[PDB]
Amino acid sequence: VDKRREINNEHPLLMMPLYANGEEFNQGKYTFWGGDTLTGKWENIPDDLKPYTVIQLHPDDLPKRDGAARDFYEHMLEEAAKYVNPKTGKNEPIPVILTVYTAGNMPYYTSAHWLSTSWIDKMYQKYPNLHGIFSTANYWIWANDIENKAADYLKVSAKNGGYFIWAEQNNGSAIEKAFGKNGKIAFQKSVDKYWKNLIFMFKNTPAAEGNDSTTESYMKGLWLSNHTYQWGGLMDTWKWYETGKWKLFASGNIGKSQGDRQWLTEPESMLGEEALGVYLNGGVVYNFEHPAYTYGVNNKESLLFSEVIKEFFRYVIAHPAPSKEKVLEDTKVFIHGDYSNKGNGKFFVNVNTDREQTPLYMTGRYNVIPAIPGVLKTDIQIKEITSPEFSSTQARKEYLNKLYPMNYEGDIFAQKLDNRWFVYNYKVNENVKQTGKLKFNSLEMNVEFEPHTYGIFERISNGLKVNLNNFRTNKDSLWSNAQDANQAKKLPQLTKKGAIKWIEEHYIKDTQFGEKRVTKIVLRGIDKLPTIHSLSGTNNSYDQPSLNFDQKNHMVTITINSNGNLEFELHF
Ligand SMILES: CC(=O)N[C@@H]1[C@@H](O[C@@H]2O[C@@H](C)[C@@H](O)[C@@H](O)[C@@H]2O)[C@H](O[C@@H]2O[C@H](CO)[C@H](O)[C@H](O[C@H]3O[C@H](CO)[C@H](O)[C@H](O)[C@H]3NC(C)=O)[C@H]2O[C@@H]2O[C@@H](C)[C@@H](O)[C@@H](O)[C@@H]2O)[C@@H](CO)O[C@H]1O
Repeated sequence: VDKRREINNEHPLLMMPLYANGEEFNQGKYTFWGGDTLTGKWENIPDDLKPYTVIQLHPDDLPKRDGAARDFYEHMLEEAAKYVNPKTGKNEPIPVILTVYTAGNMPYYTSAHWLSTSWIDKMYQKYPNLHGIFSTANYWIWANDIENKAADYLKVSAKNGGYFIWAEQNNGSAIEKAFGKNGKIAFQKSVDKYWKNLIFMFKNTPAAEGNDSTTESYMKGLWLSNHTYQWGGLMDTWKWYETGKWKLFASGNIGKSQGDRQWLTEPESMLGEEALGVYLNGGVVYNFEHPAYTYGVNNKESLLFSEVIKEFFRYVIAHPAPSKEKVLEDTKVFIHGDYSNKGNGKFFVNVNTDREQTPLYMTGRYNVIPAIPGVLKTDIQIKEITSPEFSSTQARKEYLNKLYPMNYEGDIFAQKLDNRWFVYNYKVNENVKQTGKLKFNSLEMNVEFEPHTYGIFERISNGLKVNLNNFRTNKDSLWSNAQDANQAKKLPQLTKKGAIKWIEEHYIKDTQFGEKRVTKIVLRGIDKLPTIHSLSGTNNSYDQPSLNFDQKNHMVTITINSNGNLEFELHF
């Protein structure tokens, strides 16, 4: 019964995936795609982050036959268990999560098919450093006994004080079915008993189907109604492939034709905009794909990891996400029903998202409206999804607008928590600047942001603390030689091996950094020229900010030219 680790707002969790190389396994070698090693990867994790990071082993393309995944996993669990801090000579077992269920555990899709619950129990009993087990990405192959197996995984985890972590997306009603929509109620009953050992996450890979907002809505509602211990999200740069995009801002769709160029192209900073929707809504668990771009290769951090993910995750440790109690206080509307019966992701389009195919929000006015599926009992206005208020886009806004007041101006995403305004430009692949006006009591702040830019503005006793991130390297080189979508589509494949090699040779080193680009901050109601203090950020990525003080108009324009992360205080 005693939990093997804490997972909550004060103890968030960053999953650190390591994918087995099946080809090398057949040759009797135990290696991961991308050249990370279990020991090397752990060692390279910053020490301040080690208490909040867990290695997630994934069986990837291990042989699809009995014994392959057990063999590889036992080998790795041994390595984790016997690790010695280099250093202090102490045996310090590396915490691990095993991926045990994926692709419906179909024998034609995954070696994970041949990991029995009996075997998992044995592993939990042998390895105290095994902290949880992971199911991921079954929406597209919703196997006959998936709910029965999920109940078994939750129970075996609870039996051992571990966590069952499930990353899933509401495609084909997956989240609704999980809890009993179609009559498979084993997991519903398991959760009644064992929800304290459950973590539920979204998995935003299938971006063409547009279920980001409804899945995240459920994740948050399930948490608030005690149907999961904590929640979070797996954010996946493959969304760029799923939606058929190519060169940044280029016109034309290439569909699903250049996978390995496409998962490299999502702007680095956009992952932080996605991760804000988790943080701002009380979520505390984070995971990413494709691992080579989002984390790195060869036991080294990629620039996406170092400049965006690591900074962001350090931020949510230093400033714990809002507690359940606080999210629950702030919630004005809680939806009960199946989004699959109301157009799915379309439910929120032109309410708080700008389109079907996006992982971002266009306003923070309602934050994320929480919901649970209609199969669950209840158990703040709790509203049936079939209410007249939800019948249309306009009904939704009118009803919501009475309970959630407008608290900023401008066509841009912004949400406030205590003394802090969180802002981002919500454009995905369109080069449009956005502006907003935010207030901290009597201090008025305007911002102008280009796409793929987020900021956190905190009112402090003597001024304003600013953290900015617009890190976005230039990916055009991947799309060289293609003057349009037709030509792009016909490029020679980068391939998986080729994309790992591109990261090694052109991203880890010889990086094509993006151009510096302008952010404006305008303060109004100001007496004196403010001064800048504690200025730091990504090495070689910013000019000294320029200020223009208009004394008569009690305003100052701050102009920033940068491409990276940045922080400073303004005193006034
Ligand atoms: C019909 C079909 O082939 N299935 C698609 C899924 O993935 C494939 O099938 C499973 C069984 C695996 O064999 C996987 O390797 C296949 O690609 C899709 O799931 C993810 O989809 C993206 C595309 O959006 C990728 O295929 C991704 O896998 C690739 O990247 C990961 C790292 O991010 C690994 O490097 C994989 O080896 C690589 N695959 C290939 C062929 O290069 C898929 O993610 C993987 O598989 C899923 C099921 C899950 O286990 C993840 O944790 C894992 O990373 C799905 C997308 O909606 O579409 C299916 O049609």
